[PDB]
Amino acid sequence: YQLQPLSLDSVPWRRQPGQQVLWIGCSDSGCDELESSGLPADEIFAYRSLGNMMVDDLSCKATLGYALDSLKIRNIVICGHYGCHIASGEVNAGLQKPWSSVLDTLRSTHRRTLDSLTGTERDRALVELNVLEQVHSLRQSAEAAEALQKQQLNIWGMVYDKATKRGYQLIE
Amino acid sequence: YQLQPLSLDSVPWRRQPGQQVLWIGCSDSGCDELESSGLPADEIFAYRSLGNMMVDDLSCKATLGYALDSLKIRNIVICGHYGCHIASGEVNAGLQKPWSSVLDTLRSTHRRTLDSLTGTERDRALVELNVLEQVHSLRQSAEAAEALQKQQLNIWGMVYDKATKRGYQLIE
Ligand SMILES: [Zn+2]
Ligand SMILES: [Zn+2]
Repeated sequence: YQLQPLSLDSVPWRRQPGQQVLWIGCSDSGCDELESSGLPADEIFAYRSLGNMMVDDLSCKATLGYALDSLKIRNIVICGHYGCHIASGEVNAGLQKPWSSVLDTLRSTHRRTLDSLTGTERDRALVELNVLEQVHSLRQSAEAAEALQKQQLNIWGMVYDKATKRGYQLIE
Repeated sequence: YQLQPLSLDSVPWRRQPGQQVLWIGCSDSGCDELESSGLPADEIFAYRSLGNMMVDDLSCKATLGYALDSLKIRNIVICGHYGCHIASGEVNAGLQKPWSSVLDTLRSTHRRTLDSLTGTERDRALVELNVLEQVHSLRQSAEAAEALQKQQLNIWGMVYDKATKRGYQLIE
């Protein structure tokens, strides 16, 4: 995959004004990330969760369903953020399954990549890898797969950098 | 309950700086509400969900658990917002259980209060009643109940008014 800086006036999830976007962000990020969204507040329907993840739970299924069925949303953005405390390091005792399982799988699946980086760069790669895995897994849901096959849904990944105050799209 | 305007310089969930607060807000609200929180961004750990509800699922349990166990959070705020589409009299077909069941139960449990009220007033009451019920329910979570018994947790309710850019605490 590659990282492309967003231009706020041409974002892939706002090819036209006045539509709502489901924005999946992290609980230890904050409102600064939406300043990099290219979206006005009235176009943001935000689900803010542990590690900007969607897992196999009632909350994630009902939120996606409301967005697709009630709001007729055609764009989802999964926004990770550098410096995340959840998508970081090797372990966190207070983080339950399946959130902890998803991170453990990224750490094992990408052990070669992660081992070639040190500390801070390693956490940054985990944030990017989590965004890519969340986007891929959300496309593989029965409800998203049907919508994608009709060309009525796009799912996008980006990472917000609080140091540059910029978002970066994951192209891959 | 009664409604009390917030004083930004003396909020119940910030009797001291530099602690994190778990902020439970609604997906169809937005970042404007945190301008009325009395909290700087660095002190906000935000779960943003359908109807600012916590339902009995893995996401509620894990989010609360992480906040109590990993972040050692001593304050929770449930923030409703006037104009909410979810906590309203409009019953949308695409809202799943148990969110739809919580609202059904509010409408029946508070039928006396609600039945004397026209649309706009009824919807503002339903926003306030949802916040109160969410605060009451969350104190009966086993993890919250243990912390309250040690005087190591407070759960607070408020409602944000986008029109006036003001918050109101629910005083029980
Ligand atoms: Zn995070
Ligand atoms: Zn709402």
